[PDB]
Amino acid sequence: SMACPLEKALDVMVSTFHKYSGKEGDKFKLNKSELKELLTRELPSFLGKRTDEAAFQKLMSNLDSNRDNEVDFQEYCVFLSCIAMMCNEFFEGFPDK
Amino acid sequence: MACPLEKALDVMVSTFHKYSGKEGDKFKLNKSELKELLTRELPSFLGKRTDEAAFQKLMSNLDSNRDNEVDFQEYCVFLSCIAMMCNEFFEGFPD
Ligand SMILES: [Ca+2]
Ligand SMILES: [Ca+2]
Ligand SMILES: [Ca+2]
Ligand SMILES: [Ca+2]
Repeated sequence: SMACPLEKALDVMVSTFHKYSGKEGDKFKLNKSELKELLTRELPSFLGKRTDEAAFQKLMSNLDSNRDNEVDFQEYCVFLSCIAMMCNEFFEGFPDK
Repeated sequence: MACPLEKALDVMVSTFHKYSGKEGDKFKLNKSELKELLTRELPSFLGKRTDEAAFQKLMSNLDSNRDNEVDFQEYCVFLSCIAMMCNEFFEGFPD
C-alpha cells in the first residue's frame, strides 16, 4: 500500500471503475449515469460545479470511441491517461512557460 | 499593451484568422489549419505528439456541429476548456 504507491494507484484504477460500472446494465462498462457518479465522487476537483449535461454528453461522446453508448475499461484508461498527461504538462508549467 | 486581458481577447480572434484564411472557408479551421495553430501557437499543449489518429480524435471532439471544420465558437469552447483546466492545477487539482 505505502511501500508501493504506484501499485496502489493501479488498484484504485480498476476498483473505482467497477465501483460504479456494476451498478446497472452492463457490469463491465460505464454508461452516462455511471460516468456521472464516478467523476463526481472520485474526481471532484476535475468537474467543479459543472452539470451542463450537454457537455456531459460531449464528454460521454468523446470518451466513447467505439460508439456503443458505453465506456469500457479501455476508454476509461485513455481518459485517465489524458488527464495525467495534462497534470504532467502543468507540472512543467504549460501556461507560464 | 496597457491592459493584458484586452490583448488576450485580441490575440484569440487574430490567431484564429491567422490560420483560418489559408484553405477553404475563410472563417472555419480545417484539420490542416488546426494542426498549424496547435503546433505553432500552443506548442507546450501537445508535447510533440504526432499521432494522426489521436489528432483526428481532437478534431472530431471539437467539431460539435459535424461540418468537418472548427468555427470560432468551437475554437472558444476549446480554449475555455483548457483555461478551466489551468485553473484547477493553479488551485491544486492531484496535489
Ligand atoms: Ca454499467
Ligand atoms: Ca465504449
Ligand atoms: Ca479555413
Ligand atoms: Ca464545426
